[PDB]
Amino acid sequence: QFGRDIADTTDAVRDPQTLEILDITPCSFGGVSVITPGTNTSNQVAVLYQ
Amino acid sequence: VLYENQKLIANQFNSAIGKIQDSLSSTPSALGKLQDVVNHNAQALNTLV
Repeated sequence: QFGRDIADTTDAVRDPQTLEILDITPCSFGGVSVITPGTNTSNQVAVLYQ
Repeated sequence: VLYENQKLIANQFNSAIGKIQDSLSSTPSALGKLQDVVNHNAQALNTLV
């Protein structure tokens, strides 16, 4: 009915309606860091997605 | 004792370079530290998984 990997997580599932096989991949995730200079100089910032 | 047998010591150095290039990957246990530090973190991360 389904399958796992070395991570012991369900990364492959089979829908019981049809005979196809559907992969399982998580959507976008990760931390965020803000690039900025010293606050005494300027307030301009940059956004970095990890 | 270098300018008098420069050709001999040059040939010896080239032979040493060739034999260390041949024996760098002669055994799988030569690069033990890099493989160990790869495994000790990869297996720990996977065990945390």
